[PDB]
Amino acid sequence: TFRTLDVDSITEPVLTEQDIFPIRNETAEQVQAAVSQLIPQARSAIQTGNALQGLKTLLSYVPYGNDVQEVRTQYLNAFVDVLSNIRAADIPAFVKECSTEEIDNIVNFIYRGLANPQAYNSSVLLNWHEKVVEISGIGCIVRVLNSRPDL
Amino acid sequence: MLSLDYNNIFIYELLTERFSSENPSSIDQVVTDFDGVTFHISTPEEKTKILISLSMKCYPELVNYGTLDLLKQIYGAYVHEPEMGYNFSILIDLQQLPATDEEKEQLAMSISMLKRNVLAAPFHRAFTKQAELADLARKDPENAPMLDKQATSQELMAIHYRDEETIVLWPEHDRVTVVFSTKFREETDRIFGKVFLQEFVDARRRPAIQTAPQVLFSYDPPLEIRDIQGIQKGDDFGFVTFVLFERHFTPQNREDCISHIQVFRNTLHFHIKASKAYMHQRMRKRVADFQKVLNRAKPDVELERKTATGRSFVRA
Amino acid sequence: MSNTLRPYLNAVRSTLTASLALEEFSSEIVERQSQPEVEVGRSPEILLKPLVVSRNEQEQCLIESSVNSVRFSIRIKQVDEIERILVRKFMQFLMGRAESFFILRRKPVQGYDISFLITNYHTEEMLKHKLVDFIIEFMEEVDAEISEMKLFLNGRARLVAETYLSCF
Amino acid sequence: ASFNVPIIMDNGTGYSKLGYAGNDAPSYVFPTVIATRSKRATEDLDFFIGNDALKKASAGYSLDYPIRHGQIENWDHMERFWQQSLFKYLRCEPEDHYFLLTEPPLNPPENRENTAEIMFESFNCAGLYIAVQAVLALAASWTSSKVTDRSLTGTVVDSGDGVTHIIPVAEGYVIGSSIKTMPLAGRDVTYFVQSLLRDRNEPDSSLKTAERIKEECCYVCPDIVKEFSRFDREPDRYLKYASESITGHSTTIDVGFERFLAPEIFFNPEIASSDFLTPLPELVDNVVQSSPIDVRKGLYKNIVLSGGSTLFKNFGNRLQRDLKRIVDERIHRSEMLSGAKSGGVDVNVISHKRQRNAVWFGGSLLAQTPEFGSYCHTKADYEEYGASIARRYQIFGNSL
Amino acid sequence: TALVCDNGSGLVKAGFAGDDAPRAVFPSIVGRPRHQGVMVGMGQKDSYVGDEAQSKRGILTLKYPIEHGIITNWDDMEKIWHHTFYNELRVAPEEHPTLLTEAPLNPKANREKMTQIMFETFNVPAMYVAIQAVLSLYASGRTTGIVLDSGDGVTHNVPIYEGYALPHAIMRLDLAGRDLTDYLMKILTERGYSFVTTAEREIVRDIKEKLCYVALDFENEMATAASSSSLEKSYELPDGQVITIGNERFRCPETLFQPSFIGMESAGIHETTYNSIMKCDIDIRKDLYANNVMSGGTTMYPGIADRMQKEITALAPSTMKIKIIAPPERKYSVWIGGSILASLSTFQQMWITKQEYDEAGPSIVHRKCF
Amino acid sequence: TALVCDNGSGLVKAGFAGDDAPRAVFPSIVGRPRHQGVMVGMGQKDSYVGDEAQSKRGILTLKYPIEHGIITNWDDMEKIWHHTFYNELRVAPEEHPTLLTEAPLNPKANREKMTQIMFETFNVPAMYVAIQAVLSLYASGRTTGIVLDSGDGVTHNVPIYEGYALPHAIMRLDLAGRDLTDYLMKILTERGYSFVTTAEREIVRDIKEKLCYVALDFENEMATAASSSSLEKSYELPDGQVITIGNERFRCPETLFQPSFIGMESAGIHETTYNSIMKCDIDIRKDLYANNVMSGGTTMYPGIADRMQKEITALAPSTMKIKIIAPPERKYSVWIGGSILASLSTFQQMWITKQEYDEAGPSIVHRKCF
Ligand SMILES: Nc1ncnc2c1ncn2[C@@H]1O[C@H](COP(=O)(O)OP(=O)(O)O)[C@@H](O)[C@H]1O
Ligand SMILES: Nc1ncnc2c1ncn2[C@@H]1O[C@H](COP(=O)(O)OP(=O)(O)O)[C@@H](O)[C@H]1O
Ligand SMILES: Nc1ncnc2c1ncn2[C@@H]1O[C@H](COP(=O)(O)OP(=O)(O)O)[C@@H](O)[C@H]1O
Ligand SMILES: [Mg+2]
Ligand SMILES: [Mg+2]
Ligand SMILES: [Mg+2]
Repeated sequence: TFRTLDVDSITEPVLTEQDIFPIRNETAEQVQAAVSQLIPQARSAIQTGNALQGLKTLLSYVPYGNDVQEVRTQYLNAFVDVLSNIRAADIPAFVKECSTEEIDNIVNFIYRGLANPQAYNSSVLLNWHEKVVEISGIGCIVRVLNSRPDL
Repeated sequence: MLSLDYNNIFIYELLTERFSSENPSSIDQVVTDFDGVTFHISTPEEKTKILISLSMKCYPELVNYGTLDLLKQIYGAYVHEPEMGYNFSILIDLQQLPATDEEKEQLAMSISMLKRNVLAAPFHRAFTKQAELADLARKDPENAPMLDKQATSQELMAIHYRDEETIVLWPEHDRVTVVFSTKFREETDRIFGKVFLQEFVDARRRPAIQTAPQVLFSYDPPLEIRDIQGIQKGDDFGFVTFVLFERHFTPQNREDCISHIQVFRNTLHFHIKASKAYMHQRMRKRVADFQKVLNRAKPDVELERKTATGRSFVRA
Repeated sequence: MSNTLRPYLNAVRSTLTASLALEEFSSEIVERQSQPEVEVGRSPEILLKPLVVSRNEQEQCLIESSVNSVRFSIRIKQVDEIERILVRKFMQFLMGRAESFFILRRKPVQGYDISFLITNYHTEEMLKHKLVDFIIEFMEEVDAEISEMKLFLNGRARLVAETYLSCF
Repeated sequence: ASFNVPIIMDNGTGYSKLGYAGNDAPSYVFPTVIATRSKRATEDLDFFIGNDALKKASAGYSLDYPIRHGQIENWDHMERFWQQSLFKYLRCEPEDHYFLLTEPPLNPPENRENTAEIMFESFNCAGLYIAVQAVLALAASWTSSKVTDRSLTGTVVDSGDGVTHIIPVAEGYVIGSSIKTMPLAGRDVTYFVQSLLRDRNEPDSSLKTAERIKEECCYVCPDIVKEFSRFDREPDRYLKYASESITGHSTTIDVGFERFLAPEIFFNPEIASSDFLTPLPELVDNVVQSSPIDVRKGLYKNIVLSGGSTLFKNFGNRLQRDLKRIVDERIHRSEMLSGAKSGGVDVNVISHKRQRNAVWFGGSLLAQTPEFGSYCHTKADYEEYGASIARRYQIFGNSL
Repeated sequence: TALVCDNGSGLVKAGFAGDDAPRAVFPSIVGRPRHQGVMVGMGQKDSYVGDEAQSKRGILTLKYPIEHGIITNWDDMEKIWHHTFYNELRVAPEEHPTLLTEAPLNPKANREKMTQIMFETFNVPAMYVAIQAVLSLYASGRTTGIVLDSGDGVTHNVPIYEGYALPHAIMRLDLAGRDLTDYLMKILTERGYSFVTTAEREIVRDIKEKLCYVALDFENEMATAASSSSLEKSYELPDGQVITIGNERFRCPETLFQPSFIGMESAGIHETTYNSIMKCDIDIRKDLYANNVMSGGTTMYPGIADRMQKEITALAPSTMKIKIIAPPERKYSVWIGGSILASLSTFQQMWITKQEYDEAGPSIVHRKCF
Repeated sequence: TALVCDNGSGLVKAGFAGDDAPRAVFPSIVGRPRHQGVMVGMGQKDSYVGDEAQSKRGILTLKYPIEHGIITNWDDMEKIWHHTFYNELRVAPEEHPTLLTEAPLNPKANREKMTQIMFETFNVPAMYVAIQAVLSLYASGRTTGIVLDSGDGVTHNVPIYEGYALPHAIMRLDLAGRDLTDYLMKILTERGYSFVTTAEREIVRDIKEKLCYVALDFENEMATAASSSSLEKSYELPDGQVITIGNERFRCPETLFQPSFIGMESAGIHETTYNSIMKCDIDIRKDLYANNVMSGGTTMYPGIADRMQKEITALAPSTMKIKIIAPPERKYSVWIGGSILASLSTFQQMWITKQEYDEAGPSIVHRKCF
């Protein structure tokens, strides 16, 4: 019977996410190289005990795209490993000196971490969430709700 | 109910009616019971004569343990040829009844009690043989250990009385032990049944009920049943053991003890069901507590005055 | 209850309260009608990205959000088979009352134990800070509610054991 | 399916009829009532049901009827009523047996959903059929179970304690668009008898005494102004009814015009109610005239009566004469326009030996069928889809 | 909404749930003519009720159907309830649930006939019978206290702790404002004035309601009145002649503190209150002493709260604060608290309903209204 | 961090390992309403536990699930454990390993059932059950001594030498604080004060804690109290009434030294302590006499360490020193020592883990714990 045939999907094509969010102006191998330069700096900053500078350097660029899940998950592995190695007393002094765009990137990537607890320690991500929202306010979560879907 | 009745309530009420009735009508009534048992009650030749017949999957095992002798002792002249598809049968003639309301009542009770009477013969065989072993052990206390060791294998009864329960029992000179090789196949009843079987065994460790049979539990079988055919140690069975000592089947107490031990797993099954109704009332009470946490999000406004049918009211 | 749950329920509270910036919005696909857009998904520009807050692999929130509606769904602690039965049935009594708890769904979304839909109309007609207080007070208490129900089940298993075993 | 006999439970507003498929009567017929209490918690174990609940009002239990106006409305009490039905009275294990349940044609999707979860999760039955109740009452009307005695077309008027509904069925199919319901049945005529005893200030107006005055003293007359006049003309029309009180002493009640005025509730529902106005003969006409034209002779030729509240003396004769009047006045309006006589239609209202419990006897006869286990929900369906499996209306047309 | 009918011994107080005060307040009286009805027509009636009886009283025998909180005449009580619904509130009782009230330790049959007449005469959809002192505690904004309620026919003490009543500690005393009116007739006779008829009993009730008061120390007031004009003052009868009274103004109310003035062998209202607190468990007594709640018209005397506090302070140990709560609206606190209760949402489940009465008979009240 | 509970017979002491004192200390009590709630919309609860049962006690019957260190009511013990986790410490029981605690010579079923409830009802990750007297040496900083532990339900002696317990020389006495409350209720009756209810027992427990002491020589103290009022003291009841107390102020605690006051045939705490030392091997006795440790609330009486040193000095040979270490924190020393033990790095392999329980059943506790 006719009632179940989807005509709308072919007679009125809906907006795509790239009609809402601008296309990435970098190729997949170009962003994969840019992150592969940063992950070794982020790992090295843990060994010198400077994990705060490990985050400040890792956070200087972020990968996005549905074509880059492998390097997005490698960047998230490094991000959660860096956040797990910062001492909990350093967080308030570091968060107040981040820009609004660095804060937006921190609260975005703690959200990607909280989505996968079998890989990532939620206990440190929730501690970071409490302190980032306490110091920078509710609007940083509002910017994550509104953020791009391929971050 | 906190406790199950031992007798079939339908057969009791029907016979209590027909034994009093001025004008008996015909009947043709198949009636279910627990443990896959079934009865047929009918008037197959006259409205005057009722045939009651029992069907029970373990009846051939029960005949090996002296069941026909006990059923002839209980039902006497009323015993009849078995009906087709039924294992035992009794014919009661409504013009041939006892002369008193109290003899009629205990006959209506006796016929309603028929599932626990057919199933009582292995327990009477164990109780009467324990009295022989008790007298021999009272004769020579140093020979008694060998009598108990041979009676543990030579005088053992096993009844595969339903496909997920084996009742195993034997006499020794001071006891009857009975093991329920017991299981719940329905998964929520297996989960609640673990709590019921655990708290059952822990109850017997408390001071208030030390007068009860000793109870033991496991999920391998008790040593003396491990090689009984159809017992199996990996097959999700638990094994509830009751040790009845001489005080639990004293002559004032034998028939109540038999009635009450046979219904063990039926009371546990029934209470695993009735516990869900309890959990559901426990739940909906705190659904009504969580209402009060949402009601504080309703902003306060006066409703217009309404009559009991909900029609608007125009006063005050 | 909130010492162990405090970091988690603070992240849930903060992001549920950010997510409830709701508005009246009529359908772009149907005329003279409005629908909770998170529940239909037919126009993606007015959907906000779905956010997961999590304490544990077993204890999780999904927050799905839109111009006129939030869907909030939770996985709750079920560390044994008694709790799996007790939780499932408690959520079924709670979702069976959903007309009187106006922000409940009648069914959970698949892989979640209970779910909530807060629409534009609920933020207009109810105190929305008391809606997020009800969500977090539900998440704070449900583990204590369910553990107390398995105490009542233990207590009944003792009632029938002592009643049975005392009439030999 | 299992080879064990299906279990039949007709849970009415007044009475529950419980039994096994293929028996010559229900095993139990008792009120759909629960007696409930109003350091371990056991007050949900302490209840009673049926005849044993009526004995408990003097022991301080609160009695309630969990079914009112045909519909279950207290699921705590209906779950406890079913567990006590299954484990005390029917003395059965749900895991071994398939069940036939019943409810009114109108009944909410919510009720069949709530019924399925109690049956499959509380009790864990092997399978469940929730039957359309008066469709079973058609099958109880047969002279025998043999296929040559079947009459698969007929209107069925079911009138129990809580609701009366008129169902058209043709060739075995229920014409769900044409169902009519009147919210008045055997309980509303008891409340009317009770109200009339109470208006005369009679020594007893307890509900049992008003009930017993329906069963014994009441009947259906032709016309209440002629019958009020007959209660002037003839003196032995007033009866005297002997009743025994709750505290155990005798009383005598004069019973008068409620003998005819109380069964008139079906033929003039403006006596009972502000909210329902159409009398039963006009309501049966509305069922057959909304029904397809080719089945109208069959639906008038076989108007089956069902449920205890159709048993009033002269009830089927009043329905037949008043419906024959409506039907022939409509046919004669057409003969008088056309100038030619019709063949007419015979209106037959059928009272039969199984009329008191026709839903249970039909449920027994239909659950005996070799195919029955294929029409049930099996618990394996419920393990996949849950209580939503029972939610869709069987009798009415569904969208989607 | 629901009706609240505080049908007390002396005044009927009636109105709607959620209203600030009762909108019907009238004498609990039926009057019947005692003289030769000679003029034909004239708008005459077989009997009169409430304010109509009170205004015609010079030609009527007046009688209350309720005495000591018990209905003695059900035919006249139906006449009063009819007057509440149809004349005074102007409602169909078949459209409204009714909250009724009675004193504790009443006959069981009073509750039964009261539920029967409400369902069978007035055809009510639902009803409840509340204990009057439990209602008066809602009107206090309290969930613990001891309520001393005294009306026209009965005085009672009910102690409640955190919403639990202690029913063993409940006290009743069949002495209240009608006994004080009868005693005021007996002592007015000593100064020169005889009041004898049921109509003259309403004049001396009106004297009691505005001349009488409670002395803080009775023997000092009695000596002050015996030695000065200063306690004496006057009242004007319907006939325009003047009554002067002195120690009769405080001797009448002192009967609540000294019941032996009317020949009773009982503790006064202060010591009955203390005996009720001392029947309660030892931990609750401190919060009962801090929450003595006064109610009913017989608590409306000037000085009675100051006297009650003085008397209970002498009985209790000095180590704690006795507090007497005597609101200016305590004339109506039972009705006020009934209008609170009848407007609560859990109470909507506590009503006896028509269907539930029809299934159970009038005994339903004993297993639902406590 | 681990949890640690002394589920004492009278108080729960609960908290986290490595903290200096219990986070939660509350009555080991469940209370249930004895009266009917007449007031609608009140916060009525099915039962109350701990400080909320103690606060509401005037309307509750109060029960202790533990009697003589044995859990007699498992439902009320589960209510208390649920209250420790979700209300008092407000942590989920699955998150922290829990050190529970027990008296020696208990029923083996008590410890198995406690183990089964923690792993299957509260789903704890790991747990242990320590002996209360072993923990009292950890708190005292000892590895040698004899601990006299006396709580609410049981008094016990455990001798330990250089970390080895001597389980044949362990003594139990089912006489401690509750038996002294029972006896003080009995001997209060002879001065004319009646304490009967479960709530009046809690007032008498408070009288015992506030006013009782141990008399260094009982017959000189009895002669002193017979000679003058100088030994008498006063207590004020919650009613504001005052009771005065004299020889029954020290004749109550003497039941520890004279168990025949409560009619039981046994040695007093000094003779069970000496008999425990004399059951030990002869070389260790000389060090046990110098290291008598006192613990638990029934060792808190003024003068008890002086009485105890006097009596042990009369029993023991005069050639060597008797020293008794009764520290001011000894009321919590079992919990303090449990916090030390559960905090040791060398203890972390000694827990029973959930994975190790469900391959062995609850009898695992008899081979992992002493
Ligand atoms: N002989 C009779 N005459 C009239 N009404 C009767 C008669 N016998 C029973 N009833 C009435 O029939 C009703 C019960 O019918 P039933 O079919 O069992 O109702 P239900 O299924 O809805 O519970 C009751 O009102 C009962 O009093
Ligand atoms: N101001 C007052 N001073 C003294 N007595 C009063 C006063 N007002 C009312 N009363 C008395 O109180 C009684 C009526 O009180 P009420 O509470 O309405 O009693 P009830 O409820 O029992 O009918 C009458 O005896 C009346 O005279
Ligand atoms: N200061 C005190 N003086 C005398 N007895 C005390 C004192 N403090 C507490 N108690 C008694 O000791 C009990 C509590 O001691 P505790 O060591 O905590 O016992 P438990 O471990 O058995 O709960 C109290 O209930 C009371 O009987
Ligand atoms: Mg019916
Ligand atoms: Mg009054
Ligand atoms: Mg202790």
